[PDB]
Amino acid sequence: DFENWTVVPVETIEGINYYPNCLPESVQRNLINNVPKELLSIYGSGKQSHAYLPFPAHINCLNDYIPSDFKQRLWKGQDAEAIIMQVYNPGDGIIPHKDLEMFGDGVAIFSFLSNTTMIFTHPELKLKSKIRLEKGSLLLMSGTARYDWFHEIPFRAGDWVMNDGEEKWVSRSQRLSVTMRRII
Ligand SMILES: O=C(O)CCC(=O)C(=O)O
Ligand SMILES: [Fe+3]
Repeated sequence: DFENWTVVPVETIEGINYYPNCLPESVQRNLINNVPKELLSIYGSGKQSHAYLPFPAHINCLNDYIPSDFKQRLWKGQDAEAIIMQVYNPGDGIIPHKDLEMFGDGVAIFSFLSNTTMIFTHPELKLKSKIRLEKGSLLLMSGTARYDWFHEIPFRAGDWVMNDGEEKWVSRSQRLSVTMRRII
């Protein structure tokens, strides 16, 4: 598949900003301790959970780790209004998509528990790009990244990851994302 396509660096995609080790461990633990225990079930397919403001502190504090320059530029200096928490047990993913127009520009994703791989697709350009979303990271998607490209998480139970010159198949563990957006 995709023999007509090129894989380019994620840096070539305007409006993708990635911040490894954005959340202190203390913040990650406080959030995870405070999610309903049913949400983190290891069995079958990961569950999801919509939350609407006012958010409790263990969520709401995530607003503080979204860079101010992003919120000013796109969110009117304000904080997130809609939040979705999604669990991914090994083998879970999401098909390529662009986020719904009801949200307008600037999407923040916080990652918890374990690492995964997200793939960006531009069918008109015939390009792919990939980013490793690590535990504790923040991904901001806006502009070209958010309107021009699709994103997905492949449905599989590991990812090939290149590190220190070697490539290994890193098994997936349970992963939780928190996606923070505004309604336009
Ligand atoms: O959970 C993720 O990392 C991606 C979620 C997503 O793409 C979405 O909420 O539209
Ligand atoms: Fe999305």
